[PDB]
Amino acid sequence: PGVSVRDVAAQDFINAYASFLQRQGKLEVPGYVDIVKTSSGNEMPPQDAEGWFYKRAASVARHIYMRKQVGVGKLNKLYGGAKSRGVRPYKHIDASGSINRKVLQALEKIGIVEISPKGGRRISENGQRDLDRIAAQTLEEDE
Amino acid sequence: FTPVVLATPIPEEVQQAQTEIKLFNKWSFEEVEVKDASLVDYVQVRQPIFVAHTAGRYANKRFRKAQCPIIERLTNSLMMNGRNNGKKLKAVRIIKHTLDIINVLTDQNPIQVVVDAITNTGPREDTTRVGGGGAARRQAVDVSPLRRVNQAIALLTIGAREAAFRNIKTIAETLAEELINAAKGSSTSYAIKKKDELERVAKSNR
Amino acid sequence: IKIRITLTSTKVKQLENVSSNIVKNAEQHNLVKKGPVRLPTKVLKISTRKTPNGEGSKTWETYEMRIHKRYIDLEAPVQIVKRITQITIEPGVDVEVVVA
Amino acid sequence: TPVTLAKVIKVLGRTGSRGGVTQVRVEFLEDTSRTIVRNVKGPVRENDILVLMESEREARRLR
Amino acid sequence: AVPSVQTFGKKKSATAVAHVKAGKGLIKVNGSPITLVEPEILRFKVYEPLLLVGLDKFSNIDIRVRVTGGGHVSQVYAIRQAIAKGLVAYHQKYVDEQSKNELKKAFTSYDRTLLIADSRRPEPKKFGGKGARSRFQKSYR
Amino acid sequence: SLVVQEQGSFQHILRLLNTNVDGNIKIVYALTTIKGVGRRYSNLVCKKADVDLHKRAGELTQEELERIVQIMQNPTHYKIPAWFLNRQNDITDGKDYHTLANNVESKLRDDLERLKKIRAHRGIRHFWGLRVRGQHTKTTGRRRA
Amino acid sequence: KKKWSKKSMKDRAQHAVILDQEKYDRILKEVPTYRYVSVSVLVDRLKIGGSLARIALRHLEKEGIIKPISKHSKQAIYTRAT
RNA sequence: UGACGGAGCCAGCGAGUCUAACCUUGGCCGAGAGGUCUUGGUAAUCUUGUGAAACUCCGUCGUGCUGGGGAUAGAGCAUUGUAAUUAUUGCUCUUCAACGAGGAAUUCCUAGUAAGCGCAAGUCAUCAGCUUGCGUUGAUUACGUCCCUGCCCUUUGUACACAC
RNA sequence: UUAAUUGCGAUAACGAACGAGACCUUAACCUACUAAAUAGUGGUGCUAGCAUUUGCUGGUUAUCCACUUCUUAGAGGGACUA
Repeated sequence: PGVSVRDVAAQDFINAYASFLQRQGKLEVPGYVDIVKTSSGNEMPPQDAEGWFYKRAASVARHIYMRKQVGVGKLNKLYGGAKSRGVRPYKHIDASGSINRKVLQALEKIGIVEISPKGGRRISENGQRDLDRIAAQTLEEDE
Repeated sequence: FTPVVLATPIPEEVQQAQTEIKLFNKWSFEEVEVKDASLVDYVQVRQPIFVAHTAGRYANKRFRKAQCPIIERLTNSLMMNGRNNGKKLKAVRIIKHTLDIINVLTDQNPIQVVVDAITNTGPREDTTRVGGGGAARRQAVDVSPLRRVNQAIALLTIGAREAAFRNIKTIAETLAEELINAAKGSSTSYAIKKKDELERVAKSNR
Repeated sequence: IKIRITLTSTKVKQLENVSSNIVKNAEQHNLVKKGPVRLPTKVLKISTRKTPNGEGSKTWETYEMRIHKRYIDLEAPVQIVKRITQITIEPGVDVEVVVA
Repeated sequence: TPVTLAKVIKVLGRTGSRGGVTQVRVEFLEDTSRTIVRNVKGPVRENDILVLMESEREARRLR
Repeated sequence: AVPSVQTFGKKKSATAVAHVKAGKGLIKVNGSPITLVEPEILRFKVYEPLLLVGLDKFSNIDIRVRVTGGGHVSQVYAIRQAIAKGLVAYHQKYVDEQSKNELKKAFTSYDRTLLIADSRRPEPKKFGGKGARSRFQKSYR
Repeated sequence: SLVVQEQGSFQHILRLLNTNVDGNIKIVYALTTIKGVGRRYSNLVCKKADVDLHKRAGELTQEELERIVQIMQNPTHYKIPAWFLNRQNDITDGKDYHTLANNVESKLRDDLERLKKIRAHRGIRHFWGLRVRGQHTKTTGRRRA
Repeated sequence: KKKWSKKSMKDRAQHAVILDQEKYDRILKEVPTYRYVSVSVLVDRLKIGGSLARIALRHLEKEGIIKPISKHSKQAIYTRAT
């Protein structure tokens, strides 16, 4: 029939890939998660305690795949939001870089993402090769 | 005619609707007529659109804002009360859910209920301010059909915003329950009570 | 040599004529070159109050300066390039040449 | 009381303290040639259909 | 040598450029299929052309769209105008003008913005007020 | 989707260190009723105690809270990096601590009194009740005395 | 000194949030004859907690008695199959 | 129609380098902040294909002075500043404080305006609730009137003349 | 009749000047002496999926080849109540 990445939905991909990462249990997270703010503007940590990092890794993996070169500061901007400075009007605030940095070196550690020229990250060959099993559930069910 | 398949995957439900005739997915945008000829050509029919988000040019002409689709006009007055100015992206979402909620009750055509609601709460006569000799009275005057639709949409949307405020009810379900009673006629819906109250006061202040 | 002469004047009419006669003078030497590249105009906006003191309605006048930058790519020997650029020099226009 | 339906045939002009109403000449839908002049609160125009909560009234002005 | 046509649609500040050729009946936006934006409100907006004249004009034509500028709803508007012009320009060059003038007549009747880029550009803001016409506040005592 | 049998063991009120802690509400937002532990601190103490976040204050066993209170009493024992606590490097001792339901007011009185006894600018301001963080007193704060 | 208040009364709502057998089997036998079932419908008719309404709704669709039509957030539209 | 947690990500004005460390790009482990190095364009290929706030599948509490609460205190962590104690500014932690469609009164507004939202520039030693520009999402009448306070013209009365 | 002491026009006035207008700035179709690979490129080179049948994205650096309709704004342009 023909196989391609983007020809599937985006909303079900991010969750399904994260469950793939969680089930495999190979992301190699040191464990200091569920402590830090995850964003200086976000005053509460993620609710999904057992997750929130398999999805974030899933989120960046799709993000780096669709882009060509990305950086730690760039992904902080992408995942950042608005900080409620109470009475002061809202302003855009970047996220903490450690969560984004250590989610990419984890992708490096397991083979999803390889370093790229001119600085930044890139979708790797191993990272793309495991998307076939990811899209298999989507294609089998609807057809 | 011979049907052929396509390598490119495009969903069948959209294709099936497009194949034979123009129509909504399951909603019957056709035969949504109103028995009252007074508001005819002042509620939108015979121009079925696929969604309540069309950026129709309504400021170029005196009345082109009145040839606007009646669902879009309903969507616009729901887009009010401060923090909801703009955000039409959700104002159509509520009407999508309200039409869903309207369908699950009152098994007849869901769209007809809205147009019957609008045609049922348009005040037929209200009273206007007259100065007199300082202060004498108020004078009752007839209401144009365009003014009717303006008030009929407003009262339905005012009632919903004031009903879902500070209560469990969502703006979608309560905007339905105002349209259910307005279309059927209950004298308890926010739009209907105000409609006859304005009519009643106009009768006294003829 | 892959020279790139640049032009950073403000008067468009002065820029357009001096660039037109830079191409025709370079073409009359039967040399290779590229046509002009029109970069976006760079308006410089100075928004200031009109009043000298702090009395009156808050009225503001916004002065603008238009900057027009144009570059043309040429490959011509320097012993003719020097005698090409310095001639037909125009007041107000800024015609300058770079090396590499 | 059974209300009546009516169609405008002529518009006279704006009246009222702030011009918020308009005089219109109106023809009855049944038993035509029965003219009537009514005041309309909203924007009205030619060949528009008017509802009257009562019929046998004629307000020539409004001040 | 491949029959192609490049066209544009515009919005308030969005712009979509369509590359329309004689292909395999595929429609794509920004490297992704047009059918999977799925916000369930504007799916029909980009579907409006093929929904009202069918796929008889979409059998062997591949369309790829690159939209940029504006916001989500604006980009979608540009996307519709890009694909609308591409089908118009495609039947202008290759297919009979009869096919083009009839699809323009249906597209115009359904929605003028399917052919005309909306001439409602924003109004610049002026001093003494928060917006173009709104003022700050008039205080008297 | 998960459903449970509700017994009489449900506690409409909880007794944590002489303070009434509400039941029938989330444990994380129930602990905010304690002076000194709020949305984040309750989030951490519940993570350390490994209590299911989805559960209420109703079906919580006594042991589940006894570790929660132990974390609240001695946070530095569980290897806390000393930036969550509300009292780091106390002036009286220099050691990392964390205030309690009744200790937060006691130390707030103690830290306010030392400014008062040394007659600092801050201390005379707290003794005066005026703003101490540089806020202008010309406009704000008229109906407060 | 005046504080410019109204201070209206309250109804003293009693939305129970931990459900026992009496409520569990009441909703189970009463989810029929309900043309429109939602989160707010459950709490305004069976007086259950707000989170119970959405959790129970997930339970009624997991086994399956009430057939959802619109799965949108902030507004859940479930009907009963007949 | 709302807060929070994810996640999807989309504009436009514009600025940035000599007796230069300003424009935080990536390889500073560092982790809000900024010291390491600067590989960096006569500033579309560097910040920024502005890659941002708003908005928008899915889930967390459900109408309470509640997850609408740093408004007000205390404790600590950082950089610009021969120097901040009357928070310079940013960051992490505790409690609810008034506030529950705000009285008389009052302001602005006729289109992609209003309104929601946020960003660049001026100020600037980092970081401004203001201004100037803007751009994102985008509402009810527009056949209006002079009674609603003031303009324009004419006629008329005046015992007014810087003149009701 | 005026978002106009704007004009048509009785006319002891005629002929004028200033103001209004006109003028200057933006959006956007000229596809031919307005574009560098400073922007989709039409064919370089291959890598990560399925069909051996016809896709979905990354790119060394002066061979280029019938190259310009989108933020770029000159010359008969265009909208004057056609």
